[PDB]
Amino acid sequence: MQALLGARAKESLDLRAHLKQVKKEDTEKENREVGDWRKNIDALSGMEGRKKKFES
Amino acid sequence: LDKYSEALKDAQEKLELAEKKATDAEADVASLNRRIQLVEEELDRAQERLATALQKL
Repeated sequence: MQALLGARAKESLDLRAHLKQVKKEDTEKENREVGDWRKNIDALSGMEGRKKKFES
Repeated sequence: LDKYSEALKDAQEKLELAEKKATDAEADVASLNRRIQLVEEELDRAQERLATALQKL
């Protein structure tokens, strides 16, 4: 009896997991190449005197 | 007079340099406080977002 319902469930999960894998493949393939920068501030610390430019 | 004037140009130059050191050190007290608050804010936010992530967990 249950062959048709089994096949229907199988095809449903197959298509869903298919779309899912189409996503997760290139998801995991590139998941560290997507980093960012540090954004540090100088805080005017590395100068031991007056600047050479006109602003100081 | 030359000795006081010179002692002064030197106390005054050392002062401009000490004041500069203070200005720059202060520029950095402030740049550090900005970074500290930016990082403390990112930390508090990381912790707010953590508490949220944990709540969402």
